[PDB]
Amino acid sequence: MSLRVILFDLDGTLIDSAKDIALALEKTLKELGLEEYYPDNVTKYIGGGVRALLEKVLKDKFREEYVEVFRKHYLENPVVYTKPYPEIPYTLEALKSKGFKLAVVSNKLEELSKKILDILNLSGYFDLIVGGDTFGEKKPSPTPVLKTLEILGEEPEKALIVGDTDADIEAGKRAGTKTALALWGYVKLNSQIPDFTLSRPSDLVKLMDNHIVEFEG
Repeated sequence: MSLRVILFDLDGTLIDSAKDIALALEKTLKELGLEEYYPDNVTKYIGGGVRALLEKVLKDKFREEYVEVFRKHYLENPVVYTKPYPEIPYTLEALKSKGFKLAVVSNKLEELSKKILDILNLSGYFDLIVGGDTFGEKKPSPTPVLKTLEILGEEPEKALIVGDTDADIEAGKRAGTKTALALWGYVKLNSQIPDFTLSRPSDLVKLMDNHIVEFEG
């Protein structure tokens, strides 16, 4: 299978950010006096963006302006506990040296995505970092995948989308790309069937070693 470009979700795929999301949520509920809403398992709410997170956490108490509040607090501490998943740096290095173009596409705010990857020193691996706002937060799926690919000059059929959520896989399928599930992330059950299922990041590199995936000059 011949490919040229690999696009990664961020939270729960490249980075283990749940503790820093929890820290921002905490500061958010304190600001807003909504402490009793802090949930028992925050990682259950990670994946769909800050908006989806606050909507499931606050239910009837949700207000659109709270998104800005959360983001403000997350920006005051983008990296405290957050780290790349084990084998992430290794895996990016391997892919890039085989010649793949790499990009990040996620729901996280672009500014925050770039700040986090700078602090973790991963920015270098990526040809393009794309966040929920980059092409407009209101755009329907899979526009961000498509537009990222158009920027990179590459076709969908030559791209692989890696993410831990069924929504990542579903966007790959709408765009007509190949898809891979990242099982090391936050999602405990999945109903999408991707081309590939990865239990650890270095598994990407094994598929390359077996010529199961090859880089297309």
